Amino acid sequence: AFDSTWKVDRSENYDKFMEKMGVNIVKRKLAAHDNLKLTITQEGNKFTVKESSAFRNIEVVFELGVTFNYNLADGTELRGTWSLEGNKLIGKFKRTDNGNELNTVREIIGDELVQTYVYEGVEAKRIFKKD
Repeated sequence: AFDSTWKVDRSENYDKFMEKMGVNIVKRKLAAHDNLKLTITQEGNKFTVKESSAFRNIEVVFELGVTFNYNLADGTELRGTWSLEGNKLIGKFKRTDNGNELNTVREIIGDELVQTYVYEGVEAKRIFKKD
């Protein structure tokens, strides 16, 4: 099926990681308690990845090997690509303030939508579940 509401189940080094997005303390004092999700809904070989948080709902559409903008609610810019291979996604992003890459990655296992993030270094993981 892989077309669903998902929502955050767990997260790990998620504040460590946000600290190292060069977010700032008080973002985190709510990231603490903001949570994160998807409404994912693939279509003809494409991905409507409606990704969202207490910060703000983001529509992140892509069709396969496509580049685009993404922006935090605080006031940050970030752009990235996505593509689909072996029923799992491989994505990548980059600040344009720092000037660094971030390396996201999505996958649907266990009727559960894992994600994982890498900021210059720092592997976070986040795991989601259906709804």
